[PDB]
This record gives sequence, C-alpha cells and structure tokens, in this order.
Amino acid sequence: QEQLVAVNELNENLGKVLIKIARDSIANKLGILKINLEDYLSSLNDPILNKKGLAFVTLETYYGNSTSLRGCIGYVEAVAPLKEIVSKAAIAAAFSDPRFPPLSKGEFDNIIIEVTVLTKPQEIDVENRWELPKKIKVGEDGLIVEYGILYSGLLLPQVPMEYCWDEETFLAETCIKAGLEPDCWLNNKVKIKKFQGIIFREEKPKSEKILIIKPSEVKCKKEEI
Repeated sequence: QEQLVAVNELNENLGKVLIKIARDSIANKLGILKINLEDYLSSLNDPILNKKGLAFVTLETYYGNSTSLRGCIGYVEAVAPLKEIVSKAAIAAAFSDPRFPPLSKGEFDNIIIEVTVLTKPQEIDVENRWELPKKIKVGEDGLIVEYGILYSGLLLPQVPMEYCWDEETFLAETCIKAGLEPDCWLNNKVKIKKFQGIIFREEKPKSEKILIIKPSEVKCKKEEI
C-alpha cells in the first residue's frame, strides 16, 4: 500500500530477479562478481523490487535427490525494499549463520538458493469481531494475536493448512499460542494482524527455472503417506 509489497505482485520472473539479486550479492562479496553492489541495486528500477516486505534467504547444498542446509538468515523486525532486504539476507545466509563456516568460492557453484518473502503484518480493523474469520483465509494468511507486550502469538501461513484447520480454529490456536483463551479473537482489546508469504527456489544451482512455493499449496498432514 504505502509502498508495501503484496505477494500477488511476486511472480516467477520477480522470484527470478530476487534469486539473481541474492546470487550476485553473494558472488560480489565472495569476490567473484565485479560490481558496486549499491549502485547495482539502485539500477534495478522495477518499482516492485523497491516495495517493502520481510525476507529470508536459505542456501542448500545441491544433491541428486536431496539437499543440505548450508546457511540461513532472515529479517522480520522491520520491512525494507525487497531488493535490499534480499541482497542483505543472501549475504548473511552465506557468511553470518553461526553454524557454518562462511561460504567459500568453491561452494558457490553447488548451492541452491531459496528466497522467502513475507508481507508486512497488518492490523485487521473489523468492529464486529464475529466477522473476523471471514477477513482471513487459511493457506494464505499468517496471524499475529497481541494484547499488550506480555501476550503475543504468531503463526505462519502454512500451519493452519498442514494441520487441516478452518478459519476459526486457526484464530483460536493462535490465541492459545499468545497465552490467551481460544476465543480471544472476539475481544476488541486483542489486536490481530495478518500477513502473507511466498517462496522462490532454484531446482538446480543457477537454474533458469524456479519453483514457486505457496503456503496455500501445502497438504493437510492427515493426507500424507
């Protein structure tokens, strides 16, 4: 809205760009790609890239039929222009993860990059809380239930779907996560935000084709072999 990115704005080509931004940022810090990252980032003039959101980047070592976590970093404290938060996260995924050595030039070629974009959580202003279940959608919306610093509950978009919940159960379970009663969502004093997310990932290192993974395509665990 006020320069905030919406998930429906992120298509396969934008995911293609975010992935290349992450790729080049790392390549630039590894010393592989010769560029001025800052000027490079400001040259990407697609307005979408500059809308704000939250982002995470995880690097997985590529194998025939499996992958291995290689580094993960994400920022959820404050939204910032996509291209910037993604460039920053990519770099951190490669060099800041406390669990691995920094990425080496030798590894860069065998890593698959995954970029997750989350929208800025936003308050659901409905003065008829019983109509609250209608203003959200299981499989698309993440939730945040708050009531003063002491009570805060957060659920990612996928959770409700993989556990096969309906909209109300979803709000109840988040309330329980916040330390509140199952029906805390009907209480005007309890603030409720929603947000969305999306995932882009190379199916192979530097591949042209990328996989778009949506929280709404997750299978209810009860239907898993």
